[PDB]
Amino acid sequence: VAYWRQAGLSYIRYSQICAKAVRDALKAEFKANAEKTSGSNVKIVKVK
Amino acid sequence: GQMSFTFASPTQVFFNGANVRQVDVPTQTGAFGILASHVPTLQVLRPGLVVVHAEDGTTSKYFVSSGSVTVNADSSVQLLAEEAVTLDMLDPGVAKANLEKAQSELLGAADEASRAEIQIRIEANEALVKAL
Amino acid sequence: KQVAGTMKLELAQYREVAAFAQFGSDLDAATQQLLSRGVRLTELLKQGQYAPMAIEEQVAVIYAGVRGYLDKLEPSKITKFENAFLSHVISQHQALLGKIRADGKISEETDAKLKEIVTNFLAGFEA
Amino acid sequence: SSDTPEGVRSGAGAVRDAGGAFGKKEQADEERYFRARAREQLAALKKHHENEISH
Amino acid sequence: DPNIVGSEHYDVARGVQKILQDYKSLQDIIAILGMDELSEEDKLTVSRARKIQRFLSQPFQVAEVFTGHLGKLVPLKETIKGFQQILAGEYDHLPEQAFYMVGPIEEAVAKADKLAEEH
Amino acid sequence: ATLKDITRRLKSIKNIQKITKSMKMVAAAKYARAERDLKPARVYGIGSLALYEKADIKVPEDKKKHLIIGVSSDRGLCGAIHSSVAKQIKSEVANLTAAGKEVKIVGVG
Repeated sequence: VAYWRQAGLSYIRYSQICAKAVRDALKAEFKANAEKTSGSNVKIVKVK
Repeated sequence: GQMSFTFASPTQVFFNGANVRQVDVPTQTGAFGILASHVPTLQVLRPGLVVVHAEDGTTSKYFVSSGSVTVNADSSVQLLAEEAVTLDMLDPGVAKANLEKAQSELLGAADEASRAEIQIRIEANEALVKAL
Repeated sequence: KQVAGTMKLELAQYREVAAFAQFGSDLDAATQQLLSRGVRLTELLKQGQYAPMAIEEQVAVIYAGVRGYLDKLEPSKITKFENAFLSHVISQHQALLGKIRADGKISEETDAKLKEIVTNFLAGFEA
Repeated sequence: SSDTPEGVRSGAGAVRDAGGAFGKKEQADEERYFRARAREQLAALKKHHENEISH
Repeated sequence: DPNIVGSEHYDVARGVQKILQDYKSLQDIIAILGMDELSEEDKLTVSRARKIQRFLSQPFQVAEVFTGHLGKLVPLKETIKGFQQILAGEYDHLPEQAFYMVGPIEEAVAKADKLAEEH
Repeated sequence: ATLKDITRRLKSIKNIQKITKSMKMVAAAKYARAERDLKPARVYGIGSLALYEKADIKVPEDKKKHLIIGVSSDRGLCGAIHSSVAKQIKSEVANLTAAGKEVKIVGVG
């Protein structure tokens, strides 16, 4: 239990940020490998 | 002894299936050495380094974004990693200004969910600056 | 005869891969080359009505495309570059469009001089 | 019999020149796309027109 | 001829005919791959080409007993200007049913407002 | 079967012969990359299976709720990929909803 608990967040939310926080800290030579992940491909449409 | 050190990532497979001696695991509730009959524990990871110890002269250095251990009943630990990044491709100049940035935006959070999230962001950004 | 023997062959390799060009980016870098070079040479051969050309002037234009001095350009900028390359070489190089009209064959002493015209014009063009 | 000028060849856009069951499978497929973009675009018109006045 | 009709009339009517011959090479792909497989540049071609094809149609005055529409008579200076803009991209944000059976291009935006009010 | 009708039909299938022979050369490269990427991620799913060999866990008797997840693409023209998954899915919700558990499916793609 930590401060992200009792706040409304989870582990998958924790893993998306400290991936990007590492992946934005890279040099400007390996920027395309941060685009290799590119999680913004799947879309979401709801039934209602 | 008799320990298949598995370790990978979705992009490129790292040290895999090889008998390596000692592994460092960066974990909430601290770091703990894996010593050859280590007690099985399914704990997930925090940001930090893995300095893995083999008989090949000297140790290697890596960096796990958010990983998971599953050390099994026998002597077989499997480590995973979303971003098992190498350290040398990191730029210190833009990396420092992020740490003072988010602390400057702490009191602009009018809700209670994001106020933990900026506390997550400085902890991830404090994790690299001790490392580098 | 010297320049079209490299040109008729390379506009023939474009015809075999001419189907791939419609929906293609996931191909090999060699097949993506024949789609590149073959569409520059097609843009050279366009020509307006009632404008015949002298023979040694056509050996200037075709020497630019087939040798490699047009790959770094945009395909609507090919039919502009040819018209700007000709008016520079008629006026400021008229002494070298009579050294082909007399000798007939491109010697190496002219094959090394047109290299210093096209590359020294490809710099100061895109403006 | 295609590697000869005497042997006959085909044109571009001849599938819809026949009138078969691929020329119909394509004439209807285009209406099932460009009828539903016609009300993504239609809905946005009220806002776009207002926006022009704004700036 | 670029010496009788002018070099603006000529550059337009040799781009209308060039985008309509670009259409037919895509219609053989649509019959197999379907419409939602194409890339985002080739989708832009089919939409303008169907906008141009519908804009070439025009209600004659002698179709006032057949269709019930009203007749147009477009001057030449507006004909060149209207088609010049669909090729540019300045009407990429409209439905195709605006362009069917109008006169000048300013009547093809007075229909896309009536379709959005009666929605 | 006149001379015009035979020609226009024969001209059509000469088009369809080119398009499908190009479309094989496009999808021969996509498979050739998608053969390469899978063997790195083959060892990723080695680890999660190795969890269940040393610790043999099963669904013991009965649940109150349930999930069914089924993956696919959005693209057609692949033969028997999508109906080899939907007909598997209807072969289990008929097998379920008699032991009393509530099922709710999610389909990605």
